[PDB]
Parts: sequence; C-alpha cells; structure tokens
Amino acid sequence: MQAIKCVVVGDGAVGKTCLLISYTTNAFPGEYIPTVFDNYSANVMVDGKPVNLGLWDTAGQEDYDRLRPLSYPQTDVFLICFSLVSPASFENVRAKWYPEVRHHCPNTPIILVGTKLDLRDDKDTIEKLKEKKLTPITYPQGLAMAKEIGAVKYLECSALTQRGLKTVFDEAIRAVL
Amino acid sequence: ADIVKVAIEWPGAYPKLMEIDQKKPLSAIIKEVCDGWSLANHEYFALQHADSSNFYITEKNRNEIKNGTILRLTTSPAQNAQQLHERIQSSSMDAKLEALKDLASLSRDVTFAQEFINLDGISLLTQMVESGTELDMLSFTLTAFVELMDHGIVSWDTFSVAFIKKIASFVNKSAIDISILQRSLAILESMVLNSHDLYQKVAQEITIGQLIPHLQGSDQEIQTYTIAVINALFLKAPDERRQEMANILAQKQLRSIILTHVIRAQRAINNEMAHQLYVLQVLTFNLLEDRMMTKMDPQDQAQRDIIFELRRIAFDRDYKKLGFINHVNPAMDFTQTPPGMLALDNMLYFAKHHQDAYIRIVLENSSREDKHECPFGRSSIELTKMLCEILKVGELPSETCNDFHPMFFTHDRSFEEFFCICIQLLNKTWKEMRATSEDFNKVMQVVKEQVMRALTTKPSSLDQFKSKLQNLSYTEILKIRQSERMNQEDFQSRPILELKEKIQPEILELIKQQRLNRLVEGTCFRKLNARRRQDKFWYCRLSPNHKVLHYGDLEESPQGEVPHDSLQDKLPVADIKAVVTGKDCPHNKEVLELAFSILYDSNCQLNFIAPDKHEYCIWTDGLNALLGKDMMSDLTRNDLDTLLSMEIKLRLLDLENIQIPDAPPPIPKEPSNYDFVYDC
Repeated sequence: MQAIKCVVVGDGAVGKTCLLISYTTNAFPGEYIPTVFDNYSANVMVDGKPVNLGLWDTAGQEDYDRLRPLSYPQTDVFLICFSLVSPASFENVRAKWYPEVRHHCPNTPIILVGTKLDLRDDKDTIEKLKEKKLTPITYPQGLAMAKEIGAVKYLECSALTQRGLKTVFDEAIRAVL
Repeated sequence: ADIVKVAIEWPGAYPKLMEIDQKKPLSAIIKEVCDGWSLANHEYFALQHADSSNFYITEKNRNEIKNGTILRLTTSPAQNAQQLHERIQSSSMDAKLEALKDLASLSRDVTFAQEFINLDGISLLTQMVESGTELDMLSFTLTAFVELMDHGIVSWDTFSVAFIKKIASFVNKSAIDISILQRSLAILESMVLNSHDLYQKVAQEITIGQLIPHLQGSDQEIQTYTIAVINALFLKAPDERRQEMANILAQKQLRSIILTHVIRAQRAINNEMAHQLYVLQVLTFNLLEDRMMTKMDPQDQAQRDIIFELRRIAFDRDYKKLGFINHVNPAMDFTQTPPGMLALDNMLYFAKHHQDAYIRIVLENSSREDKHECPFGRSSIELTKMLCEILKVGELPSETCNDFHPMFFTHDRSFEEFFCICIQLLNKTWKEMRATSEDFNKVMQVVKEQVMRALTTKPSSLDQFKSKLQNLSYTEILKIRQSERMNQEDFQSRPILELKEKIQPEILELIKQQRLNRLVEGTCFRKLNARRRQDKFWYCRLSPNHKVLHYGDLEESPQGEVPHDSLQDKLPVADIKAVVTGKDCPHNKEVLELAFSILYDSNCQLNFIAPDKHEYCIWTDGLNALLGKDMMSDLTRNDLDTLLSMEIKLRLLDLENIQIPDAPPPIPKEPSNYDFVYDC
C-alpha cells in the first residue's frame, strides 16, 4: 500500500482537482463532489507496488513560489500539469515547472501531461483556439516537447470521462520502475 | 390525323408539297395535283415512286408511303399497260427495245401487271418468242413474262404448246445467250410447278443430257435454275417413274458431275443452290421410302431364299446365330415397317459389296453361346429403322431448309455404304459396351447419339464420316455436353440466377461465421522496424464476446508457435473506428500491400502486416465483420461462389432433365372456394 510523497505541480488552467476528485471517489464517468483543501490521494493494489499515493497539493496558484518551493526538495516524482486548449500550457512546460525542476532537483522522475486532451479539439475549442490563433496543440508538438525538457512519460487524463486516469496514474506510480 | 408529307413531281413543273390524308381517296389527291398543274383529265393519271423501281401506288401500297418521300405523278397503270402493249410490238427495233426494257422494269408491280395481263400482252410476248426472227429484245421479253406471271392473275395453262416448244428449244439447243437461257429455265421451272400437263409437255421436250450440261457453265445462276428445273421435274414426276428417272440420272453420272462442278467448284455455294441441293438430297432419300414401308411376304419362297443366301454367305437354331428374333421364320422379323424391305436391301448390299465386314461381324457372334453375342439380324432391322428415323426418310421438301450431306455425293450407293459403316460401328460400340441382348434398345440409342453427333460436323465424304465415328465415344462427348449445358445455363438463365441472390447474403454470412472463428483465433503479424531481436512475428486472438481483443508476440522460429502473452493484449473491440489498408498506415513495396492499420480512438491506432494474402483477406474481412461491412476480397467471393455452386447443385438435384423455363410461367387465378376437402 506503500504511499508516496506526491507533489503535483501543474498550472492553474489545468484543474487536476476535479481530476483526482472524480477518479478516486470511484463513482461514474462524470459526477463526484469536488473539494477545497486538496492534498489529494489515491492508489491501487498496484502492481506489487501495492501502493498508495499522497498527492501533495499546495495551492496550484503562483503565490507559492516558496510554498511550492517548500514542496519540492525531496518529492519522489512530480505530477507536472499542462493542457491542450491553450498552447501557453504547451509552452510553460519547458518554461515554468521545468525550470522549477531544474530549480529544486536534477535527479527524480519528472514528466508532463496536456490536460484538455479531451478538450483540445472541440469545434468550439478548435474555434477559440483559432480565435487566439494558436494551436489545439498537436500531441506531436508533445512528442518533441517531451523529448525536450523531461516528461518521463507524457500523458493526459480527464475526470469528466474519469479517464486517462489510471493511464496517468500508471507510471505516476511505476516511476519506481 | 393520318397524315404523310410528300412531294409530287412532273417533268417541266415544280414539285407540289402535299400533306396527304390517308383517309382521302387517291383520286381526289391526283385531281388536286392535276388542278395545281393545270392538267385536265385527272383520271388518266396515277401516282408512282420517283425513287427505285417506281411501283405504282394503289389504296393498299399508299400505307407504305413514308414521310418526305419524292413521288411522281404519271400515267395510270392502265395507260402504262396500253402504251407498252403498243410500243413492245412496234416495227422500230429501238422503240421495241426500249419498250421491252421499261416493261421488264415495271412488270414487277402487281397493279401494272394486272392491266397488262388483262390485255393479253402475255400473248404478245408469247408470239414474239414463238415467231421472232434473229432473236436483247428476247431477254426483256422473257423477264417481263416471268414478272407478269409471278402475280397469279391468270393460270399458266393459258400458254400454247408452241411457246412451250420454243422455250424448250432455247433450253435444248447448244448454249445460247446467257440471259435467254436463264429466263427460259425460269419459265420452264414455273410451268412445271404450276401445271401437271405442262410438266408432261416439258418432260418430252427436254432430255437429261440437256439439263446436265447447263451445270457445266461458270455462271452459278445457270446452275441454280438448271437444278431447279431438275427438282421441278422430280417433284412433278409420278411415283412409279421417279425411280426410273433417278436411274437415268445416275447413269449420266449426275452425282459426280455436281460433285466436280458445284460442291468442289471455284464459286462458293449460295443460299439458293444450297436449297436446290437440299431438295435433290431429300428426294433422293425419299426414293427409299417405298421399300421402307413394304412388308415381306413370308410365304414368298424367293424372299425367303434371299434370307437363305444371306445366311449361306455368312455361315459357309438355323437362324439364331445370324441374329433374328424369329429363329425358324426370320421373314416375320421383316413384316414390321419401318424398315421392312430396306433392312434386307441394306444387309444384302453389306454382304455383296462389303462381304469381308459382313462375314467378320457375323462370325464374331455366330458361335457365342454366352449372352454377349450381338444378334446381327435384329440389329440390322432396328438400325435401318433408326437411320430412316434420323434422316427422316419419306419427308417432303420445303422452302425453309438449305442443308445437305455432301458425303452422299461421293458414292453412287452411299446410302447402303453408310449402312455398312454404321453396322460396323454398331458392333464396335456393342463390344465396347459389354452389352447383352436385353440392353439392345439402349445400345441403339447410343448408336443414335453417335450418328446424330457426326452429321453435324458435315463430313465431305464417307471416309471422313468414318473418322468422325472413330472420334466419337460413349457417352463421353455427351457427358461433356451435359456438363457444359449447365455451366452456361447457371448464370445466363434468370430462373437459375434468381435464387443466386436470395440466399447469397446468407451464404456470405455462412462464410462470415467462419471468419468470426478466424477472428477469435487470431494469427501472426509483423512489426515494422522490428530488428535486433525485436519480435518480428507476433500472433493474435480475440474473445468470444466480440468486444475485447487479446494478442501477443512471436520470434523467427524453426519449429513453430510460442503463445507467449504480451502486454499489448486487451483492446476492447467495440471501439474500432475503421480498418484502413495500404498507404494509410501512418508510417520493399510488397509489405505495403500487406500493410493495414486498425484505426480507433483518435490517435490510438495500430499497424499490421499480415503473414500472407490469405490472412490479408481474413483479417480485413473479419474487421469488416466487427463493424458489419460486406467482405471486400475476391477470395471471399470465390468462397461465396464455391458455396453457391453446391447450393444450386442441391436444387438442380430436383429439376433434372426438365426444361428450365427462362420465361416465367404465369400465375393462374385463385380458387374462389377455400373449402379444403383434405385437411391441413
């Protein structure tokens, strides 16, 4: 059940809160009760890594560039979040949490994810990804990006679907591997 | 309502454009035209064609008038007949020549020829031929004559004996002007056809040695009309004198003459000469019908002596070793007609002219006391009967047939020669059959199926006929014909093709259950860039539920399969968007034909390289199944056809030897009474 120091970095437009809150309440594709104080957590008897994760959520907001820096020095891995309906995510990636990785540790598993994967490509997300005239980023832009600064996997997950979820949680666990 | 647009012309005037109403009489039309042309006496005029041979128009022929035709008003048919009767007898030779030409031109019309025969112009032409001196004029004369008489308004018996002797002199003298001979032969043929007394008068005025040399001419029309006169004298001849006429013709080598100068001549045989050889053939075969229907008198000692001599030539029971059903009185076996006396004529010919074959076939079955002997007598009886049947001995000639057997023209007795040939082939087939006396009739059918399949090849002579018989087998060529008459009628017959489509989809689904099994099993594949111990081969499998996949990996192996599970195992199946092929895989040209990618949730896909075109059919078709699509490969269609072959096979096991109605029979009216007397 071995728990882990899981500090989930990730930018404010991402929303991993609902994400965790819809997986692990273990209810449906969709409806889960979201939460406020959000060090989250989850698990499985996962892989003989029969383990629990303690998701260390600081504020996802920027007033923590110490308090979040007070969440780094020894976190096993880091959940490092971006999204797809807004390329600023596909950029902050080598740009913000990645330095912040460079910044606290050059040793641990460090990875990436574009949220809004399920949202990248609506005619309306297509639509106001063209109105802003940037890209419903190609995951290919990913496979470069993640060849680039250090996403040891690279993933996506959505709690509306409650999906990509374990997928995400996959090596978010087996980083041990 | 019934209108035809026509232009009417006149020498020296402009054409009048008339919308002729077909209900108005012709006289009113001609009157309108003459009034438009200021011509008095409209009743002196009629209407004719300005085009080709310009038949005069009557209330009957005016219906054949098409729109836009050019027509010429002219003298009435009566006026034309009058001016022609005047001018064809003119003392001016040029006027008489032009008159005879125009008359031979216009005599093909029945409406003018009516007026011309009604004035005894037939007698004018008759006198012109009978007493004309230094006789072009005669050619048009006789052409007009035949065109006039071809319309049946007066009888041919009106011709005087002087004209008959004159045309018989023209056909009977040394070769004269070609056209005169053609017209004289035509007149002779027609007068023989229409009158018996005229045939009597003609037969005494012409000889065989006169009708024969006209076949020596290089003009094929001379030949056609000559053999036409021949067949006319033959059809009109008495039955008793017909055989004598045939003997007189054969004595002058008529058969070999036609062989050397017609069927082997330089000029190809036309339709009419084929008809004439056909009628000569059917009559020469008819010459045997009299002996076909005459029964033997078993009390006639000479007729029994013929049987005794035919036995003596062979043997040197009392008749059981010769093959007659009646062992003590074989004459009874001849009282049935057909064939009766023809059988005896044929077998006596086979003994006198083909003694070797006769003694062979009789001594090969005269000492056989097993049930395998071939009775020669009964076989010859039934064989003359069946050859009279297949040839249709005793049939009258008709106008619709042009066929002949050229073989008969190579031998004077080719009938009895062919008899000997077919009895030889009969005993040959009998020995090949291992047949018995009980299987007699069957054997005959085979021999029939033999002979009827040889004459269709049109053998030029009797030896080619024998070679064809040597080629025929039992019932091997008939078995090939039976197997071929089904492959064509399977698809080219709507009554057979109709069930080819009702079950056809269910036949494909019958295949598709096998394809679903082939989907559940799962086969090997090929990974791209799978070098350096990466698993090139990799097998597959799928759950029974058709909603989750299960596949693994393999290696290059000398022995075979190693079903080791991979992490790439469960891909639920209801998610498969579509399966693409060829270039649409996102990543040696032959593997690209074997390359095909499963396409599902937008960017999650998998590429494949099937182990063969077999599995390339299997996988893509089972994936069309997992999404319900029709099968795309032509090997699946080959399985479809291999199935529907047996599936219509089971059905033809119900409709054998029954004519397949390609035009569907109609549904009759319903039974108004629904009171079933027998219950359900």
